[PDB]
This record gives sequence, C-alpha cells and structure tokens, in this order.
Amino acid sequence: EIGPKRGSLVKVLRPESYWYNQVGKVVSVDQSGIRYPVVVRFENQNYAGVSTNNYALDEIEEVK
Amino acid sequence: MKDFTTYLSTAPVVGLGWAIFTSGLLIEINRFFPDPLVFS
Amino acid sequence: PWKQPELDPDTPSPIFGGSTGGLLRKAQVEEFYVITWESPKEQIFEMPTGGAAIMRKGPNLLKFARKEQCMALTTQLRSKFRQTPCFYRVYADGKVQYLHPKDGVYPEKVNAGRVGVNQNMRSIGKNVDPIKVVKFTGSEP
Amino acid sequence: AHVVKIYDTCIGCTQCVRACPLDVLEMVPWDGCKAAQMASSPRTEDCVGCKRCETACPTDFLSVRVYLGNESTRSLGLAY
Amino acid sequence: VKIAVDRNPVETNFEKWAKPGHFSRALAKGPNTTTWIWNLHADAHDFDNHTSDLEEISRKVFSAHFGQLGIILIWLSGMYFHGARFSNYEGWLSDPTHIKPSAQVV
Amino acid sequence: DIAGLTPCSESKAYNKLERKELKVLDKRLKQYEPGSAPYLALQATKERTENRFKTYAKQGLLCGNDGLPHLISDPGLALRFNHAGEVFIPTFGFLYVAGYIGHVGRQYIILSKEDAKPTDKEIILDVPLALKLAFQGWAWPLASIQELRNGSLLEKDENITVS
Ligand code: CLA
Ligand code: CLA
Ligand code: CLA
Ligand code: CLA
Ligand SMILES: CC1=C(/C=C/C(C)=C/C=C/C(C)=C/C=C/C=C(C)/C=C/C=C(C)/C=C/C2=C(C)CCCC2(C)C)C(C)(C)CCC1
Ligand SMILES: CC1=C(/C=C/C(C)=C/C=C/C(C)=C/C=C/C=C(C)/C=C/C=C(C)/C=C/C2=C(C)CCCC2(C)C)C(C)(C)CCC1
Ligand code: SF4
Ligand code: SF4
Repeated sequence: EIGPKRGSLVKVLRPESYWYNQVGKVVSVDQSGIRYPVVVRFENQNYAGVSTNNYALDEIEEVK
Repeated sequence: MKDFTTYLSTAPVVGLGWAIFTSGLLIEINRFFPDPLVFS
Repeated sequence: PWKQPELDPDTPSPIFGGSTGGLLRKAQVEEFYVITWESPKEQIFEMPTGGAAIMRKGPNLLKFARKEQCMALTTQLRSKFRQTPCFYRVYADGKVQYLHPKDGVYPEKVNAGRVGVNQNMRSIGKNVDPIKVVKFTGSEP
Repeated sequence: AHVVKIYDTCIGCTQCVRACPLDVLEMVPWDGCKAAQMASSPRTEDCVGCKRCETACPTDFLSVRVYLGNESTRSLGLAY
Repeated sequence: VKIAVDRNPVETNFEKWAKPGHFSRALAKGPNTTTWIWNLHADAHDFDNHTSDLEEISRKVFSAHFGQLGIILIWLSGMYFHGARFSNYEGWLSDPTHIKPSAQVV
Repeated sequence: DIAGLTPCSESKAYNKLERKELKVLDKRLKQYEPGSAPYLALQATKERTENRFKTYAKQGLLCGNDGLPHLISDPGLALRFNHAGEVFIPTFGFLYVAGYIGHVGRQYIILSKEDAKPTDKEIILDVPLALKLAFQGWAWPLASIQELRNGSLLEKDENITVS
C-alpha cells in the first residue's frame, strides 16, 4: 500500500482549497505513480457545487 | 398526521408561531402597563 | 485528417431569403469564415444570425463574419442531426485556412500527433508573487 | 490576445474543451493522470474571454485559468 | 368536441408538504447551501420547467387559477364585511357631501 | 440635579406640554355626545395622558429647557443621583435575554450536527428538542463560564483560512 487507508478521514493542507484545515473521507487511492492520487469526498460543497477533489500525499495529514 | 406535524415543523410555520408569541407578548405588555420608559 | 480538404467556393447554399445579421464591410476588408457540411435529406435548421433556413441534400455552404457564429452551428448540427461540419477562414487577400478539425479528430478526443502548449507543470497557485517580476511582464508565465 | 494556462491538476474530463465555443482548447495525451489525457491551448489568438472553461473545471481550484489582457478584433467579438 | 376527464390522478396527503422541492429534480435532493431556499420560492410556480408534459402543465394552471378567485372573493367579502360592521355607511348615505367614508377603525 | 437639567416636576414647559396635549382632546371631545363610544375612547386617552405625565415626574426624571425628559448613561452619575433605572439597569435586562438566544441556538446547532443529515434539521426543526433547550436556558451565564473555564467553547485552528 502506498497511501492512507480506504474510508479513513484526513485533513487537507492545500492553501488554495475551499477545504483547508477541514476533514473528509478518503474515497480511493491510486498506486500507479500519479502526482495527485488521493481522492477525497467532503459533505460540504464548494462554491461551484463539487464535493470531491484529488489531493496529494504531502497535502493531506491525519485528522485533528 | 405524521407528515402534517412535519409540515408544521418547517421553518416559516414555526416562525409564525414565534412571531405571534413575541408580538402578542409585547403588545399585551403595552396594553396593560401602558407607556414604560424608566423601570421604577 | 488524412489530408486537409481544400475549399470548393462554388457549392449550393441553403434556401434562405436573407436577413440583416449577414456580413458587413469588415468581411470584404479583413476576413470572413465559411462552413461546409453534407446532409442526407432536406431539413430545417435555425441560423445563428436571423431565422430558419432549409438545407439541401448534398454539400452546403454558408458565409459568416465570426468564428463563434460558425461553431455555434456545428454544435447544433452535431447534436440535432449528427453531422460532421468543417469550416475555414478566408482573408481579404484570398488566402484560406482550415481551422477547427485541424487534426481531423475533434478536440474533445485525444490523438497521438498532438503536442502540448501552454502547459505549466505546477499546481494552480504555487507561483511567484508579482514583486519578483515587478519590472517586466508576467507572473503566470 | 488573451492568455490561457493549464496547470498540473488536470484530470482529463474534457469538459473545458466541450464548453469553449471558439475551439481554443484541445486534448493531448499525458502520463500524469488516470485518463492519460491533458488539455492544451494552442490557439489563444481566437480566445474571447467567456470563462466558460473555468466554469466547467471540477477541481478544488481550477486547472484552467484565463488571464485577461490586451484586446483585439477577434477578442472583442466584433462582427464589424 | 366533447368532455374528457381523467379520474383520481393524484392522491391527496401531506407527504409532499414535508418534502419541499419535490417538484424539481435538483431541489428534491435537499439543501447544502442557502441558495436552495431562494430557488425554492422562485421555481415554485414555473410549471413549464418542472415537466415537459403539456397536459400536467394545463392541469396545474387551471386549478391554480381557481385559487386566485378564492383569494379575491374573501378579499372582496372582507370589504363588504368591514364596511358593514366597522363603517359609517348609513351616516354617509344621509349626508354624503359633508361626511367622509371610513371602514378601518383602529 | 446634574448637567444643568431641572427635574420634570419643577419644570414649567413640562406642565405647558401637558396642558397643550389635553387641550387637543377637549376640543376633539366637544364634537361628540357624552354617552357615545367616541367619547369613551377620548376620555380613556385623556386618562392615559394624565397618567403618563405624572408617572414620569414621580420617577425623578430630568427635563431640559425644551421640557422633555432626558436620560443619563454613566452608572456613576446614575447611582449617585438616583437615575439607574433609565439606562444602567435595562442594560442587564437585555443581555440576559440576548445571551439566552445565543446559548439556545448554539446548543441546537451542536446537537443536530452530531447526527445524520443536519441540513434537514435546520429547515425542518425538531420542535421537541428546541422547546427543551428553550426552557433549560434560564441559567446560561453559568454554562458559559463553565464552558470557558473548561475550554470547550472555542475551536483551535481547525478553521479554514484563505491565503
Ligand atoms: C442568504 C442568507 C441566509 C439565509 C436565507 C439563512 C437562512 C437560515 N439560517 Mg442562516 N446565516 C447566514 C445567512 C443566511 N441564513 C449567515 C450569513 C450566517 C452567518 C455565518 C448565518 C448563520 C446562521 C446560524 C448560526 C443559524 C442560521 C439559521 C438559519 C435558519 C433559520 C431558521 C429559523 O429561524 O428557525 C425558525 C424560526 C425561529 C424563530 C425558531 C423559534 C423556535 C421557538 C423556540 C418555537 C416556539 C414557538 C412555538 C413552537 C409556537 C407557539 C405558538 C402559539 C402561541 C400559537 C434558516 C434556514 C439557524 C438554523 O440552523 O436553523 C435552526 C442557525 O442556528 N444561520
Ligand atoms: C394566489 C396565491 C397562490 C396560489 C393560488 C398558489 C398555488 C400553488 N402554490 Mg404557491 N406560492 C405563493 C402564492 C400562491 N401559490 C406565494 C406568494 C409563494 C411564496 C413565494 C408561493 C410559494 C410556493 C411554493 C414554495 C410551493 C407552492 C406550491 C403551490 C401549489 C400548491 C397547492 C397546494 O398544496 O394546495 C394548498 C392547499 C390549500 C388548502 C390552501 C390553504 C392552506 C392553508 C394555508 C393551511 C395551512 C396553514 C397552516 C395551518 C399555518 C397557518 C395558519 C393560518 C395563520 C393561515 C399551487 C399551484 C407548491 C407546489 O407544489 O407547486 C408546484 C410549492 O412547492 N407555492
Ligand atoms: C405562502 C407563501 C410563502 C412565503 C411568504 C414564504 C416566505 C419565506 N419562506 Mg417559505 N415556503 C412556502 C411558502 C412561503 N414562504 C411553502 C409553500 C413552502 C413549502 C412547504 C415553503 C418552504 C420553506 C422552507 C423550507 C424555508 C422557507 C423559508 C422562508 C423564508 C426565507 C428565509 C429568510 O429570508 O429568512 C431568513 C431568516 C433568518 C436569517 C433568521 C431567522 C429570523 C426569521 C426572519 C424569523 C421568522 C420569520 C417568520 C417565518 C415570518 C412569518 C411568516 C411571514 C411569511 C408572514 C421566508 C420568510 C426559509 C426559512 O428559514 O424561513 C424562516 C426556509 O428554510 N420556506
Ligand atoms: C357559460 C360557460 C362558462 C362560463 C361562465 C365560464 C367562466 C369562466 N371561465 Mg371558462 N370555460 C368554459 C365555459 C365557461 N367558463 C368552457 C366551455 C371551457 C372549455 C372549452 C372553459 C375553459 C376555461 C379555462 C381553461 C379557464 C376558464 C376560466 C374561467 C373563469 C375566468 C375568470 C374570470 O374572468 O373572472 C370571472 C370570475 C367569475 C365571474 C366568478 C364566478 C366563479 C364561478 C364559480 C363560475 C361559475 C360558472 C361555471 C363555469 C359554471 C359551471 C360550473 C359547474 C359545472 C359546477 C370564468 C369564471 C379560467 C379559470 O378557471 O379561472 C379560475 C381558466 O383558466 N374557462
Ligand atoms: C409604565 C408603568 C409602570 C412601569 C412598567 C414597567 C414594566 C416598567 C418599565 C419597563 C422597562 C424595563 C423599561 C425599559 C426602558 C428602556 C430604555 C430606557 C431603553 C433605551 C435604550 C437605550 C439605553 C439605547 C441606547 C443606545 C444608544 C443611544 C446608542 C448606542 C447604543 C445604545 C443601544 C446603547 C408601572 C408598573 C409603574 C405601572 C404604571 C405605568
Ligand atoms: C457596563 C456599561 C457600560 C460600559 C461598558 C464597557 C465600556 C464595557 C466594555 C467591554 C469590553 C471592552 C469588552 C469586550 C470584550 C467582549 C467580549 C469578548 C464579549 C464576549 C462575547 C463572547 C465571547 C460570546 C458570547 C456568546 C455567544 C456569541 C453565543 C455563545 C455563548 C455566549 C453568550 C457567551 C456603559 C457605560 C457603556 C453603558 C452602561 C453599562
Ligand atoms: S476542465 Fe480542468 S480538470 Fe477538466 S480536463 Fe480540462 S484542465 Fe483537466
Ligand atoms: S474564455 Fe472561452 S474562448 Fe477563451 S479559452 Fe475559455 S472557453 Fe475558450
């Protein structure tokens, strides 16, 4: 396994993101060398209406 | 009836009951005890 | 495509009485656009500028003053009638340019021949502040 | 004469390409994503600045940005 | 030409009163922003956007117009009533020029 | 007295304003008959007006040169010169009510968010829960300092920032 576990909650660390210092469920993780593999899903929508986004390994950290 | 009570639990219906309470309370407190300004 | 199709400037046009949304003095002086397609039967379609017109069985040709007027029609034909239009750009000098299916495949489908352009290898944000480039142009490039 | 830059976060949705009326954007292969696709902006001379491309990108923050700049006849959408 | 009617199309119950936004596909999901609230009261009576069927749009329209009549008739009856019990009509009738009307005592 | 203001009892313009406002009703009362309802309505308004003026004078209010009562806000002068009921005491009568509304809404928000679908609980309220909290908030200042001294009032850098 390369990254966090399925169904595990993680905290985001992108300064650009609407979900920054916020928590979301890990939907999936790809192990094929992609730059932004970690797929995360949040309950709260962003300004557009999207509730998912692919984040990186360094950009996510353990909850709270 | 379960759905009727749920409709009554919506936001505007509950707000209506709140408004009649706060408004009727203030009015009747001005119907009796007319013209308060200084509190004794 | 296999090869760029050269323009046939003498093909039948649709049956359209005319309107006021046509071409202006800019077309003869600067440039104008023309679109071609091939229909299997006689149908009716909405023009971008004006009202309705009747296509003709076989090749059809229009002349427009803007690229958006042409691509607006492709989206209508590809969706409603499921056709494959192709449009060019004509200058005042007579030069002709083949624009939209430049690779033969529409842009929403990949093809091996294409080469990337204006591709930054970084995340949005994560770029220098304007003070670093204060006296020349560009913070994004 | 507008500027269009696409960033590393593209995932090959193609929704930017479908939305642009003026055919500024096209898809190019790439090894960074699952879909093995990436956008491109070869012909920005025909760009107009509608920002429908930015509206369609589903990322957290956009993989596509239109940085407005100097104007022109094609950019101002002048039939005349 | 003839009469044509479809019997018992819709059941009457308060089930959808509890579920606001049922008429629209987008709103039936539920609110995650406060914009859902404004779109609710706005798209409520846009029957053409709810469904493509022209028949259902006609049923909704013909029945909503009955509502405006009932809304008008209690308004109209209110003026007659408020003119009967809280007014000076009998006095104005005997001296119209000098007396002024009134029907909204406070 | 203070600030060059006379009490409302000793003022002349204050009584002038009373004689004026009653004269308007007496002129208006001449039109109607004694036993009619318009007469009873105006006599009551006359009775209320006579009561409004004497009660404001009895309460040690301060009337200016214009003849209208003025209020004092500093608790020092209010307590020294016996004018506390005007501003100083109602300040605490409000804040008790205002914090009541915050302590109640804050608790309904926290508790509904501990369950599934909290969005539905806002548009479709849980009235049994809302009434429960609304009758449990009589002692909200105790719970606040309890929650402050404990540290479970404020969140700690788990909030979104922008840069
Ligand atoms: C576009 C702007 C917008 C809109 C439309 C809303 C809309 C709403 N917000 Mg909101 N908000 C906004 C901007 C907005 N907000 C902004 C900018 C902020 C700052 C971040 C907030 C912060 C915020 C908070 C913190 C809260 C809301 C809440 C609410 C909801 C209030 C429902 C309500 O009042 O209960 C109905 C009305 C009442 C007055 C409740 C009274 C209940 C009493 C106790 C019942 C007693 C009466 C009894 C039952 C009847 C007896 C009658 C008898 C005498 C006949 C509503 C959905 C509240 C919520 O989640 O809903 C609960 C809430 O707590 N908002
Ligand atoms: C002329 C006024 C009028 C009329 C005729 C209608 C008619 C309609 N509206 Mg509309 N509406 C109006 C004004 C009106 N609206 C206004 C001003 C707003 C605010 C923007 C709305 C917002 C609105 C929404 C959000 C929705 C509707 C819906 C509907 C449909 C619902 C019919 C229904 O359930 O039976 C109503 C049955 C009755 C018997 C009427 C009387 C019911 C009373 C009020 C009892 C309930 C009151 C309760 C006990 C508390 C208060 C008591 C007391 C103080 C009155 C119908 C087409 C709904 C729909 O499905 O449309 C597609 C819907 O979702 N409307
Ligand atoms: C009959 C016509 C009618 C009218 C005039 C309204 C009006 C309103 N609806 Mg609405 N609604 C209607 C029909 C109608 N609705 C129907 C038929 C349905 C389907 C069941 C709904 C379902 C519905 C939902 C689900 C919600 C509303 C909400 C609202 C309010 C918007 C929020 C706001 O600005 O307050 C913003 C308020 C705050 C920021 C803070 C709270 C303070 C409020 C103002 C106190 C309470 C006001 C009270 C309700 C006023 C009395 C009623 C008034 C119309 C006479 C607004 C008062 C929203 C709401 O929360 O209502 C309060 C809401 O979530 N409506
Ligand atoms: C002589 C026959 C007759 C009469 C008098 C009417 C009268 C009316 N029609 Mg109408 N209509 C008729 C035949 C008739 N229609 C036929 C044959 C058809 C089908 C071809 C229609 C189809 C039709 C539609 C689709 C609509 C109307 C509407 C209306 C109303 C318009 C509201 C208005 O202008 O305010 C005038 C209002 C009044 C004078 C108030 C009186 C209201 C009472 C209840 C009506 C009494 C007449 C009634 C039709 C008699 C039969 C009812 C009986 C079987 C129980 C009005 C009451 C509109 C409607 O329903 O709005 C609510 C509407 O949208 N009509
Ligand atoms: C009348 C009468 C009476 C009494 C009653 C009562 C009940 C009392 C009162 C009550 C109360 C309890 C009152 C209150 C008052 C209040 C006030 C007086 C208020 C005012 C306000 C203010 C104070 C404001 C201020 C301000 C400003 C100016 C600006 C800034 C902000 C602020 C807001 C702060 C009796 C019994 C003898 C009987 C007979 C008659
Ligand atoms: C007394 C008085 C006075 C004075 C005053 C002063 C000057 C004060 C100051 C003060 C200050 C200087 C302070 C500040 C600070 C603030 C704060 C900090 C606040 C608090 C708040 C909080 C924290 C919150 C609250 C809440 C909410 C929001 C909800 C939940 C719960 C609670 C309720 C708690 C005067 C003469 C005027 C008037 C009369 C009386
Ligand atoms: S819209 Fe954005 S995320 Fe989607 S394919 Fe285009 S560049 Fe990538
Ligand atoms: S602004 Fe419009 S024309 Fe320009 S790149 Fe975006 S979608 Fe294409």
